[PDB]
Amino acid sequence: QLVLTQSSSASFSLGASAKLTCTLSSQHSTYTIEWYQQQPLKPPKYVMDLKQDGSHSTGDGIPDRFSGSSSGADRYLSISNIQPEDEAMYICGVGDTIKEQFVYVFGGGTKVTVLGEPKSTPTLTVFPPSSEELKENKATLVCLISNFSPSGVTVAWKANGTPITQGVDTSNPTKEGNKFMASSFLHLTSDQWRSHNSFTCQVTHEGDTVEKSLSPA
Amino acid sequence: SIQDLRRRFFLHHLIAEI
Amino acid sequence: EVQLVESGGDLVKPGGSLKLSCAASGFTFSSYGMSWIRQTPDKRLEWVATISSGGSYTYYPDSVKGRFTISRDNAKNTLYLQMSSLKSEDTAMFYCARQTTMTYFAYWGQGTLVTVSAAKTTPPSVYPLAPMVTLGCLVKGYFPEPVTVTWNSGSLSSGVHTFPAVLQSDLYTLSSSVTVPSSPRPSETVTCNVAHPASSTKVDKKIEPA
Repeated sequence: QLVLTQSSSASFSLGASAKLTCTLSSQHSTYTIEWYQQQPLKPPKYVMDLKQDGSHSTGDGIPDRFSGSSSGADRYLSISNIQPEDEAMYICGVGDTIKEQFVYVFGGGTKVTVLGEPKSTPTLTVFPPSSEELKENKATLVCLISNFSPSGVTVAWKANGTPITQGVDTSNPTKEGNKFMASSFLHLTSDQWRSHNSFTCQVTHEGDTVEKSLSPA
Repeated sequence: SIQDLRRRFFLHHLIAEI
Repeated sequence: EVQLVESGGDLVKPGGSLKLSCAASGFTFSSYGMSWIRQTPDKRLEWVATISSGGSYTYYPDSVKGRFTISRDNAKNTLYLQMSSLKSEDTAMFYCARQTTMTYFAYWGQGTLVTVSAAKTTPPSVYPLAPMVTLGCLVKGYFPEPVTVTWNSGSLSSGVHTFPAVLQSDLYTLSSSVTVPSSPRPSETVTCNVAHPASSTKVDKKIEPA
């Protein structure tokens, strides 16, 4: 069985040298493989070919910070001076023809996170229900969380200062420039909306808490 | 190196249809 | 400037069929082997089909052999993937890829989403969102993905940020925003254009003061 094994995730500090490993099944230890890169919400792209002897060929436009090397069954992708845009999923692949048959296999991919980037507290933009949606017995409050780094944030909502649970939907954070952004929706009957003093979107980020409230009126 | 040669040949075949 | 643009992705019922196309430019199409690679919701990549430059030879993995047919029209610089007997496990983002003399998948397209499911398509309910000023546009309760959101028919370039959809009750909801100098804010017209291909529905929603 032609199989490529890669760890699912890995973390490195900005500026450090990273090394990712792709391991060929033993019987295929002499195989040349390919490395691919896939940045958040984007198409995968070709990085390089890597032979058993460690010689490799890089794709057009790949930074020279990316290089390959090998050791027996292991195939390594090394990234010197790791940068924020190197944050991505890296996948190895390998092909072979058995008689007149072609098989091509990809590894499971390694999600790479770049730590130690400059912190940036999140901005909150809140919108109340549209008049049209209210005309339908419903109200969705939208909270756009933007300009933050790192990506971990915990969103909560408050109705008249009290924490709400049932009815909240927050997206996962998403890359944008060097920053991150996400959204959160609080689903309300049109009634609750105009019958509460306030609503609050609360975001916790790296020890800090940001809040911006909406007032029906 | 054997697989690496099957690889080169196959890539050429896709181009030239040997 | 090599370019590959896939189209044809859509919602299909299990047991159904669907044909994808990939339009190519910026290179000599008829000189290269072309392939399809798909990416499932778990993010894993799977090679789907490869065809030689003249179309004389085709290759497929067991997972789709007999069900999927890759073909091409060199006179039209177009690559095709006819799919049949689809199953829910086939749902995925399908990409077209072109070889180089030294590697298999050197240039990739943007991808087209194939969703295989019994659920029917639901168009989105689009609502404007009103407060440099930041306006929004709520795109609620659609299926399947994707939807595209532009502003003033694409005139409002930067300042625009469409957020990732959230999934609740087998339906998706997302939001998009544009920031614009406060001068034109209400004086000029600002509208979001929402397209949900799966339903052939397109809606331009005017952003109006509350």
